Amino acid sequence: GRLIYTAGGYFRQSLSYLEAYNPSDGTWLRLADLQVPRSGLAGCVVGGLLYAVGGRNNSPDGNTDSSALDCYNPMTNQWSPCAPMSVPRNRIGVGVIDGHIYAVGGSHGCIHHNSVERYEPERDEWHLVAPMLTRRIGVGVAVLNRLLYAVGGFDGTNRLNSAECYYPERNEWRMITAMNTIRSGAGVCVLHNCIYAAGGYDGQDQLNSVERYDVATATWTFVAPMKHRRSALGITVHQGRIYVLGGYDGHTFLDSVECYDPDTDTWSEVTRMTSGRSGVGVAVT
Amino acid sequence: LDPETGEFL
Repeated sequence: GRLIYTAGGYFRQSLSYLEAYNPSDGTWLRLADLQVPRSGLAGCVVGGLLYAVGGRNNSPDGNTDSSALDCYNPMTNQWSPCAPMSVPRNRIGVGVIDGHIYAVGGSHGCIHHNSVERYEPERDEWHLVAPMLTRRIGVGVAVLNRLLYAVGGFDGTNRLNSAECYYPERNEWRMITAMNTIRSGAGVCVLHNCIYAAGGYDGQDQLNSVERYDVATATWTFVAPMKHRRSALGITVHQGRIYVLGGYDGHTFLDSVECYDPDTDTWSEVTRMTSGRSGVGVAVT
Repeated sequence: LDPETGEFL
């Protein structure tokens, strides 16, 4: 009976929302707001505690990119701030390996980071690891076989279809089979030993195509596409199904939440977010 | 107007 948490996002301005959805009863919870509003953040969980990493506060008054790590305990319904990252990271990618949070890529103004840094909850310290081969913002991240994959994004010049693996024990990056489609701002997650990359922006249009990396074969195969095209969308997995959340379809801000069943290979509309938004963080606990 | 996020910078 774990919930799908969603933090922040954008609609006219950067948002402070923290909300949880329960697929068993189809209900939404209104939880404690973020201390500082933000969009283009990422979510993750370590030891039952939700973390919200980076992003930016694009308000009416102006724009400030975030280096902040804040931590939310479900049991106490309270946000607590943690040690900040070495640099700010808007459109950040995040993954978890052995209770350590990896901050991947993202931007600060005109700087498009290829750096990566690693958070240790028990010490509350950030340390730089080996940087990625390509600079990436709008980057999907997915932990699989204890390796961290950085998929797609924007390099400062072009939208990317390239992906690359990180090796924590060796501390080094390696390119892998590039994607069928170009995808910046895609939702990237891990279901049944495969990486799925859903949605995103190819350089011209928004996307509903979903493609699946098999590790053994090293090839990306298309699966059934989404009903609603989207970019800068939220994504997670909950009990053997992929959930995509909100986003921007070129015209409007989505509150649609679609759900992928891998057995039937069919997407379906399950619920609506309480208000349409893009650039949310998402995690499950 | 960012085409990917829809944010107005």
